[PDB]
Amino acid sequence: GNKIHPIGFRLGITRDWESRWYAGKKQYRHLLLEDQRIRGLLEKELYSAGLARVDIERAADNVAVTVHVAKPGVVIGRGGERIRVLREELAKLTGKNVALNVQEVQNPNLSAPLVAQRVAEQIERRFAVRRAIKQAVQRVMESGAKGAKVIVSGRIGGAEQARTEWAAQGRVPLHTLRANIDYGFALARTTYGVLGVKAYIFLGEV
Amino acid sequence: ARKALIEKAKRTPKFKVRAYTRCVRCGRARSVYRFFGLCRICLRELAHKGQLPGVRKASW
RNA sequence: GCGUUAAGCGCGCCGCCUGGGGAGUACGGCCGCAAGGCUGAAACUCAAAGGAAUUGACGGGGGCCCGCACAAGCGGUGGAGCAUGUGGUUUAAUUCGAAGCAACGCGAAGAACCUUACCAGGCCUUGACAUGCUAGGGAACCCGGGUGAAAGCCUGGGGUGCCCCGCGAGGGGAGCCCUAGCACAGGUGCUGCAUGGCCGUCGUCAGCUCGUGCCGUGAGGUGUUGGGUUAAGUCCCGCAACGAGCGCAACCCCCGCCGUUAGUUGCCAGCGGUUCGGCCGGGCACUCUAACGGGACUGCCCGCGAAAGCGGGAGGAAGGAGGGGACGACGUCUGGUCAGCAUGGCCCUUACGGCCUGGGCGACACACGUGCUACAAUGCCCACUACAAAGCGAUGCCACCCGGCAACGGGGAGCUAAUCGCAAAAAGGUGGGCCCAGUUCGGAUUGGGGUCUGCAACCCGACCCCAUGAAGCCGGAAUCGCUAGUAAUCGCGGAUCAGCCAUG
Ligand SMILES: [Mg+2]
Ligand SMILES: [Mg+2]
Ligand SMILES: [Mg+2]
Ligand SMILES: [Mg+2]
Ligand SMILES: [Mg+2]
Ligand SMILES: [Mg+2]
Ligand SMILES: [Mg+2]
Ligand SMILES: [Mg+2]
Ligand SMILES: [Mg+2]
Ligand SMILES: [Mg+2]
Ligand SMILES: [Mg+2]
Ligand SMILES: [Mg+2]
Ligand SMILES: [Mg+2]
Ligand SMILES: [Zn+2]
Repeated sequence: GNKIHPIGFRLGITRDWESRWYAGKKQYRHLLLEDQRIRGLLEKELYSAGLARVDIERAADNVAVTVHVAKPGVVIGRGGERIRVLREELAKLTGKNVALNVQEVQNPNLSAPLVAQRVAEQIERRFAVRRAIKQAVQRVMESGAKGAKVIVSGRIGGAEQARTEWAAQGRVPLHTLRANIDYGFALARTTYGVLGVKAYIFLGEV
Repeated sequence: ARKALIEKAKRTPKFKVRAYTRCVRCGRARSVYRFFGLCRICLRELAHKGQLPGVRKASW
């Protein structure tokens, strides 16, 4: 057990807060809680799309919600009827009355959370783990970026023994509180147990 | 965190002195913080994922 | 490894081998004075016995080298009273986990009920919770009564609108309630040697590797070794290697000097008024406030060195990483946790599900761990009086008055808070008392009264007051922390939290 979360270790600099807004004292908790709820819905729904991150800004009964996807068309929908149900379904949950934006992902092949879920899926589809991995890695590696690295839990293949798979190219400096490394964790339910998927992606500098 | 034991949200306590915090994610009612309402675990995590505004990693 | 002292190239001749163990044993024969010797099997049995070399680990092997690791030194623990954890004892239960360092005030930043998962007793079963099905009555929901510790069981009356069709009675039908059957909830019920997740730990140790090339049949080695230097695989020079990655460093935070910005903090510092409490006028200078930014780089001089780097000096707030954080490599241990959460398999589903009251998690004659308070005059008591930082506060912090010895009650102002309150900081300083004695040291235990919180404080609360005033006169073997603003010592704050066993 080691290696702090590269994100939170960088929250001060090269990386920000998924929920930026103020309050406190007697609202925070209630308000904060409110966030887990949305993120709750957006995640169980906009999956097949590529939920990458969920920014949530606030200014008193006026939330933001800016879902990050790779295939925004799925979030949107036919002509945009589904961004009507979600946007509306979100209210039946929070009467705060908020909007909902959707920013496409510039080559999801560079979004940790995605580079992982990608892998995740493959695993659940019973795909050689060692490959999906080496595969994903090269992808990132091959789509710009100066460094990538994917890690997969144990039971790789339903092995009776809890193993670990590696693979990783370029530079990936988790200690350099400046590097600006994207992180992401994909869980992998499976007939033989649960497998965790970690993906780091290193982009430029500042 | 037996779902049943998660009945703190059952206002009706018969005697307020019977109410108790409970985690709002783990249920882990052991060591919770009022400000956030998070089982000390279900807090260090979110605080890392960055889903806890201004909750910066302390340091001095 | 051998290499014209061949284990090379050849020829002549001789001896000898043909898996290990049984065996150089049994038997036969020859030989010996004898001990024995030479020749020398098999049954049986095992899949090996074995040779050289590679990586690594290990050595009561060696050289080098770090870390309060040892030493030097200061304080302490092991003794006692108590507090807290743990074992053993024990209990109807004293739920469970954690165990050498890397368990033992650890999960539990808060067990009187709750929490609580244990125990007894009473009690409910589609259930305290989620989606959905079939038959039926009535449906939302609100308010009384009986038995009861509570739960719950039994039961009584107000009251249905909503859409469609129908003169209307009335019928159909959606959300819901209830009985019954079902899919199923639920399970802190086993398994962390099925797992994710997160953490501990060797280690903040200085290391672990990769590409290409070169060496080698090969495993692999080389680079990563060597000399020097470094906090460091940090840097220099060397070298069949040349590089590069993860780590080291730097980037980031707080403390050190300084400037810019900003002054409802701050000040007779400069000025006049004063109920001389900076109170008002006023001004942002200083203090502070919080943002940005400058600033040390062995850059500078001397000297040792090939170089790195090292000794010293100077200017400077600061010097050779200025102090401290945050940051913990490839991997180790089948390290911890299925009781935070997640999840594979197994198991329970008139019950390992759930509610309730009471009890238990708090006992002891025992042991240990981690602590507090002492055993005293480099002290202890009383009066007076001085300097701090960092946090906290609306379903809260509470000035101020009166009451009570007091805990505290009753009244009650200000504050959503740099500019009101918690607050007196204590050790300290000033006067004085005690005078070496279990003694104005020590506060345990216990009796009695009393306040508060809380539905309730017997099992189990804190606190105030009187009385009692114990063990204790500095700790056996053994053992711990600390190299500075540290150790030691003195208070103040917070989280959880009604209160509180925080001496953590
Ligand atoms: Mg659960
Ligand atoms: Mg012989
Ligand atoms: Mg014979
Ligand atoms: Mg031999
Ligand atoms: Mg050998
Ligand atoms: Mg030291
Ligand atoms: Mg010593
Ligand atoms: Mg003792
Ligand atoms: Mg140095
Ligand atoms: Mg170091
Ligand atoms: Mg570092
Ligand atoms: Mg084990
Ligand atoms: Mg206990
Ligand atoms: Zn939680």
